Amino acid sequence: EIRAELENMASRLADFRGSLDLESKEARIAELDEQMADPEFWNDQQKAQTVINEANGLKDYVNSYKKLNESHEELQMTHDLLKEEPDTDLQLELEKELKSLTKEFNEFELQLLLSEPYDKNNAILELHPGAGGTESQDWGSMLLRMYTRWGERRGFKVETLDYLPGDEAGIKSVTLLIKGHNAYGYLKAEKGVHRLVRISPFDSSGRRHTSFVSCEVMPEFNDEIDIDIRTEDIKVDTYRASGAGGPHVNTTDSAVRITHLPTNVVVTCQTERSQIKNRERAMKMLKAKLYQRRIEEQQAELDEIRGEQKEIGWGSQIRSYVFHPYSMVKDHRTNTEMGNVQAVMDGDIDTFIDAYLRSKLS
RNA sequence: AGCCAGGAUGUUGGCUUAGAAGCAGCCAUCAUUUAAAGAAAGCGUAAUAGCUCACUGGUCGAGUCGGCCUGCGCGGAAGA
RNA sequence: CGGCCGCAAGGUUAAAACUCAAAUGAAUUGACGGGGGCCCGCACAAGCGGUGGAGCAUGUGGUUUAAUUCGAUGCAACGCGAAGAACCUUACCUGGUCUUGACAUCCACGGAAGUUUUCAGAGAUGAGAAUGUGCCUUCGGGAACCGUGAGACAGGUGCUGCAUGGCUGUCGUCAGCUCGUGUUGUGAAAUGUUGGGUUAAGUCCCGCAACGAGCGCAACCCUUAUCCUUUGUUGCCAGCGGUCCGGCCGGGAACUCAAAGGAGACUGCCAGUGAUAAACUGGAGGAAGGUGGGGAUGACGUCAAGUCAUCAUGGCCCUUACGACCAGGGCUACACACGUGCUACAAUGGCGCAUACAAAGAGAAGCGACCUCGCGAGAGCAAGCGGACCUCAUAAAGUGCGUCGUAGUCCGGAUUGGAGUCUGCAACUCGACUCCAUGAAGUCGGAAUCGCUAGUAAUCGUGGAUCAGAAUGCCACGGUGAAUAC
RNA sequence: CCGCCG
RNA sequence: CGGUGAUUGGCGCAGCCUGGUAGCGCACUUCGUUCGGGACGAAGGGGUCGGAGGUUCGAAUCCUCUAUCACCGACCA
Repeated sequence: EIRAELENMASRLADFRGSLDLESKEARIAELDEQMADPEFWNDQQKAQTVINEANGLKDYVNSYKKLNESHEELQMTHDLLKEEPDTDLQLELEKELKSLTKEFNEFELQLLLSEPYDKNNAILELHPGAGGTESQDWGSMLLRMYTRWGERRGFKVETLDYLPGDEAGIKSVTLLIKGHNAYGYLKAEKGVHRLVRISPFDSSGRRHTSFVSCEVMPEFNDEIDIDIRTEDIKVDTYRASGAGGPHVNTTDSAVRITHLPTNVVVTCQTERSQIKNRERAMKMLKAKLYQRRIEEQQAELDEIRGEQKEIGWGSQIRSYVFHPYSMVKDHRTNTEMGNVQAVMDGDIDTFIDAYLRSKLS
């Protein structure tokens, strides 16, 4: 009730003892605080202004881990005294002490694991059954079940934007929307195909069926926050339009060209018998491509997201779910494994996500 | 108004920091000597450092310096 | 593509790269056909009663959970393993504990073992405190266990039934499946096994490049239906005597019955049909007539079907833990879906009173008369019985009378409150039964679907296994008892 | 009469 | 720009015009059929009518603007 939280914090701190590699960090701090005593490195500011920032950025972790370790040990000795001298007055305060320590610890994890930009977003996850018939469809439905059982246990909202069933069994496609606070910061660990080795119940011979379901998971934006541009120079021009068959070429100028300093957007409106409505409709066709290029840059960023690490041969294959011969779930980037596959398929991929972020943080 | 001095205390404190010291900040934002001095108003320093300012004494030899109401002017004020 | 020809459609002549390791022909065996012939099976038809609607019981899927252990999961999983989960079982979860260990063998050491009582603890455990200290004798010394230490090991309901054995389902109790020798074909193969009849049957007869054989079919086995011989109890009472009229007692061995041993039924006989055949139809007789009824009996194989969780087992893997011990919980959760059942919706019925007729089985920490007490479940005292003797044990539908008079009603009996009984350390999660009270849905069930050919379906009760307690399931038993098959 | 697929 | 006519289930359309009274087909859900899938049956759910404000006891419906959508005209010099 108290000592189990200490015994689990002692395992959760070695996660960051390995995932930070603290001896390298204190060696870096030691080789900075020996050389920054001489004033020649802080003479010209253009190196020391980044050197003090890097020194503080490593100093943050090499104080925070030792602070969490000392606040672990001073409660460990206190609980050993409570299991040694039975102070029920100290056992009243130790529960609030453990509550405050867990409130600090999971907050610290949320600091250092999630420095990436699109971690606050809602992870639009998407499953494709890879290749084949009704076993790779069933594996897509099993992965759907595991991800919804993780999202609702996490308290997130699974919206299921798109869906497509399988013909006999399984699914053929699904596109979810996982409304959550740190949704993409957790579901970064799901990019890549999943491998399922089992015996197909849709078989008859009992062949071991190995199956591959691809999972592409993006962060969503739904931003749609763009109104005007006017803080730059909207270089406009009024000129006689390119036309015949009227009094425009004889008398007056109606056409409106608009030129922008952002990305050189130039728009012409020339065919409405009055210059003023050409300005108004040229403003409409200003926004009618400013929003379009906004979608182009959103799509161009997200295409880099969906093409970050899609070149490694077998390293794109993570998460082997062995069912039939020996029943183990293994991750092929972090090298961790859980032998109870049913608790994994019921949605306890939390360890496989924390090991992923703890590996990619180092 | 000038000119000459002084313009100092426990004192660098609890933090953002290898250190934030009267002036990148948020609190404490005061007790001493006096004729007076803000754990300081400004420049300046990575910060300290320097430099002035408030304020206070000496020469000086009398009117000064701001705010309101008004009269008349000034700039704003470039075309074939 | 180029040439020639053509009004055109196009014809004729005619490549290459690339690509694959085959494409193709004829024949053989199977399988398949919305090809053909013949034949069959509750297959359809002819009927009867259901399931799907309702409420509950049980199992499964999902969902939930700390865990809802594991397995089967078209037919051929889903009242299945489980012939019975409160603890145990239990394999699962949470917490507390142990490590050569709960269970084995070996080594060394100390003590007989054993019995009683207290403290702490949820208990496992640890601390104790007394009694005891048997038979050997090399009587330092052993058989017996206890306790400790060390390690070979032990342990695993951990994995793989797609490494296996054994056991099982299945097509299917369907009538097939093969072989030896011979002959035929270059060969795969074929023939036998096909054909005419016939049969429940590759059953039999006849023919025939086949001749034979084997596993199957049939019979041999159990049971049931009739009779006879023996024996006559704790079973029976036909004839006599008494009877308190109860086979109750003398008696009897008749009969029912009990069991052992035989007989009987084989198309045997008759007639007709049919190849002078097998057989088929009909009749006599007989208790039974055409394998009399029912069972057991499961061919070569099929499904890499099921089970490594009954056991055994090759190989992996854990080994101060995936092993071991305990307490509590869970296996019984509940937006929902399915399977299999029980109870109903009533008048061919409900209730009240009276009254008749069974079979089969179980029983010694067991079945438990009588009598008393209790409305009752039951309780007390307590016979008899290791059982043709005693007990379970009242069969109920049935019949006679009365009443209800078609209403959600004297139908239904779920759900819930209160009071209890018993089992077991213990009935909260979660037992069964009783009493009082309550009185839900339900008024005959959509598409769809199941079983059954005669003592069958339908309905009615009884008993057993498992089991301290805990069947609406399973396995057996008798009562009444059909409709229909053109 | 209608009877597609694996 | 105005003129003119529409926004009803997840989709395509009704209903509006006449003030009370939202349905059709597909699709979805469950059950059935099937070795399974489709097809086919049998049950069942489905929207508070673009938004806002008035008329009235009452508005999806009658007006009023605001948004969106499509058609028509935007002329002569």
